[PDB]
Amino acid sequence: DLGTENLYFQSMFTQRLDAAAAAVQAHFDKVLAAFEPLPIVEAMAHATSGGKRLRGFLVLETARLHDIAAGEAIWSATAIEALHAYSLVHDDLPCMDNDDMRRGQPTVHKKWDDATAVLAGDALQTLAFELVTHPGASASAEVRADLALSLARASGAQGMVLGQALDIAAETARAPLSLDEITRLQQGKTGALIGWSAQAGARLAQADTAALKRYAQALGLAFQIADDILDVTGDSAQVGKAVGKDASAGKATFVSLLGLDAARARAMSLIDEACDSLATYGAKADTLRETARFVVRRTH
Amino acid sequence: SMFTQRLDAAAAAVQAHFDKVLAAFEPLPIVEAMAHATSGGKRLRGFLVLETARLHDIAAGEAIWSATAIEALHAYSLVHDDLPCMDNDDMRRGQPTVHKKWDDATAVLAGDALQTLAFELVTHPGASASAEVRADLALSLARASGAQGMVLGQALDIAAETARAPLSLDEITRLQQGKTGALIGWSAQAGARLAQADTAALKRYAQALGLAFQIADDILDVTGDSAQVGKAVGKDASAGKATFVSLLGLDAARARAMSLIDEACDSLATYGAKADTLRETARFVVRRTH
Ligand SMILES: CC(C)=CCC/C(C)=C/CSP(=O)(O)OP(=O)(O)O
Ligand SMILES: CC(C)=CCC/C(C)=C/CSP(=O)(O)OP(=O)(O)O
Ligand SMILES: C=C(C)CCOP(=O)(O)OP(=O)(O)O
Ligand SMILES: C=C(C)CCOP(=O)(O)OP(=O)(O)O
Ligand SMILES: [Ca+2]
Ligand SMILES: [Ca+2]
Ligand SMILES: [Ca+2]
Ligand SMILES: [Ca+2]
Ligand SMILES: [Ca+2]
Ligand SMILES: [Ca+2]
Repeated sequence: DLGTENLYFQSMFTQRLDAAAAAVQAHFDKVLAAFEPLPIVEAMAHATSGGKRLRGFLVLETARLHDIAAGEAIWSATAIEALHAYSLVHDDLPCMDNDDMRRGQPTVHKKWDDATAVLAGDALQTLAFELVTHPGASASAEVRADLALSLARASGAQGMVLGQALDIAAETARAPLSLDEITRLQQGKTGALIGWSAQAGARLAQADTAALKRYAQALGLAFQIADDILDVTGDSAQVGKAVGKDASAGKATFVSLLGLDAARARAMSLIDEACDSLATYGAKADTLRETARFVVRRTH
Repeated sequence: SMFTQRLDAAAAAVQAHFDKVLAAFEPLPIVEAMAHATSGGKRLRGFLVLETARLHDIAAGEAIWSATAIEALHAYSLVHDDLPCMDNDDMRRGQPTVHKKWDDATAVLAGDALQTLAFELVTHPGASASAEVRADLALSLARASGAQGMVLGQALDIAAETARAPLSLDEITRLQQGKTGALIGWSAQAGARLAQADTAALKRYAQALGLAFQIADDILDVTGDSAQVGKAVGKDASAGKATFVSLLGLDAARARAMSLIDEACDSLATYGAKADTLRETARFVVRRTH
């Protein structure tokens, strides 16, 4: 029981999030069906099953906002979910965060072994780029090439991998970071893929990305604050991964620096910032407004 | 002489391109590890890109993006292959491996970011004025590199290590096709793809070249000198691997590699003498000491 009903999320948001999760899973199923039945591929399927699909949902809903067909947008939605999944397979490794459970199930290296986890994460990164450049993703090659270039910049040693590297350099020193420092780290480690996801609908429509980029800056920070709160107050049965971890690793997080009350308040302010950033879209962006409430109020 | 000069110049060009691109990233250990992992090498795959581009009258200043891309992808694959959980190698290209010099996390992440960089490099607008070309280069790269291509090969290779019986010739050949054939095939087809030209002849060339290359790599593991090859030798027997030498013997493996030179060369007939550097590359892949 995730306690979702108790939160009274808007009907359209709930229906659309449920449909997006089923659509992403169906697309992974179809794409992976073409691959050989070997442990690495089974591990790819394991690692991509489940999840909230926030990032894939952002792609689908920003595409909807820009009148892009769902049948095209699914490619980019699945792509970002593949990229995200790869990052978690590697993060969970013994040499990194060393976690035994993810999404309520054993992690890849636990169910198989470390080599299988390394390779499944490697192939999932590759699959993200296959999915965004597949001709089904857009009738425009310029759009596909730009989606892939942007994804590489979000994902690599200026984006997500940079954030990871900085995080590890902190874990190892058990170092005390300022609020600015953990914010710069967050921007790479988690902000970059959420930014790519929210900008995707505009990129697919060859439209201005500025409003969705601003939206995503707020949303991503709210999301990370919420994640840091769940580590402190959350229930491992609901969250599907171990909690209480950050303290033991000597991690400065938004909660360790600000305290819970002020972290919650900051996340609440960021809902407003995120919603304000959508003003130019008017009512058509209402699902994306409710997404900002979800990212803070979710139990998992 | 002209072949050797072209190869030397290509190696310098690829190193210069890595030096430019990587200097734009922050000066952190992960980026230092990316530079470490991409330095050196024969640059066979990059050279294939540059020379098949030349063949198809593509500008060298465009082709360098794809040449550096395939070298980044290849470099990533070696950083992960060398890991303790994989082949557990302490030396590569005469230098410590990334996990030895740094640590396993840094190796995992550097390899990750090098894969990502490969896709950044092919999709950068410099790679081609045609977005159709860039999207095609990226899509084909992903299909060559992932779990239908290079990673498939790696998965098959690891499964072989605890197979009940040694692999047959057909089985190690299918393994080779994924593990080393795929990236070599991408590299050779790159010039045709850059020109939106027919890839069939270069795909055939590369099927032969890649198999000859692996047979040669298997021969070097058996007869080669670690000081010359830059990595440990005798590894295959230690792991109990079926290889082309274990299945054929050295004499017959050498003769097969020579037969595949002829096949590679015949594949280029439609190009005439404009393809001579590619013919010399096939002879190189079998002659080479490292
Ligand atoms: C493996 C690479 C390059 C980057 C990892 C990016 C990433 C999303 C890290 C996880 S943030 P973290 O707070 O550690 O996430 P949970 O395990 O708590 O779900
Ligand atoms: C890490 C992944 C997915 C693939 C590795 C692909 C690759 C080129 C492996 C090396 S084949 P191998 O004969 O083992 O190469 P050497 O170490 O002998 O140079
Ligand atoms: C970036 C972070 C904090 C990793 C977990 O992300 P999610 O909380 O979105 O995980 P899933 O829904 O994909 O399981
Ligand atoms: C695919 C294999 C057999 C890995 C080594 O390839 P190379 O022998 O081309 O290595 P470098 O020149 O890049 O060092
Ligand atoms: Ca973690
Ligand atoms: Ca961590
Ligand atoms: Ca966390
Ligand atoms: Ca090896
Ligand atoms: Ca091996
Ligand atoms: Ca070898």
